[PDB]
Amino acid sequence: VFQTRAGCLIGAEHVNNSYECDIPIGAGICASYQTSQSIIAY
Amino acid sequence: IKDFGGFNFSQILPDPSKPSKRSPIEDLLFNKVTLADAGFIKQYGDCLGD
Ligand SMILES: *[C@@H]1O[C@H](CO)[C@@H](O)[C@H](O)[C@H]1NC(C)=O
Repeated sequence: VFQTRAGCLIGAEHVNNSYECDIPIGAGICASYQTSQSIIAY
Repeated sequence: IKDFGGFNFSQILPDPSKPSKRSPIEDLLFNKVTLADAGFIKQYGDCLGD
C-alpha cells in the first residue's frame, strides 16, 4: 500500500532510488517491471 | 550568488528563504491565475457531507 498525490497504489513496492520513467502514473510517479521479478514505483 | 558586474538576478533566480524554491515573479504569476482544481483527492465522504 503506497499513497501518492494521484491516489493510492496497491500491488507495487516503493523504492528510494530514481530511474528513468517507463510507465507514467502521475504526480511525478512512474512504474516498471524489474527483478524474482515484481512491479516497482519510484 | 556572486558579483555579476552589478546585475541583479534575484527577481528571477529561486529564493532560498521560502518553500518550493521559486522566484518572486513566479510567485506573483502563480497568485494571479486561479484554478478550480486545488487538489486531486476528493473523497466520497467529502461530497456526501457537503
Ligand atoms: C541586488 O543585489 C544586491 C547584492 O549584489 C542585493 O543586496 C540587493 O538586494 C539586490 N536587489 C534587490 C532589489 O533585491
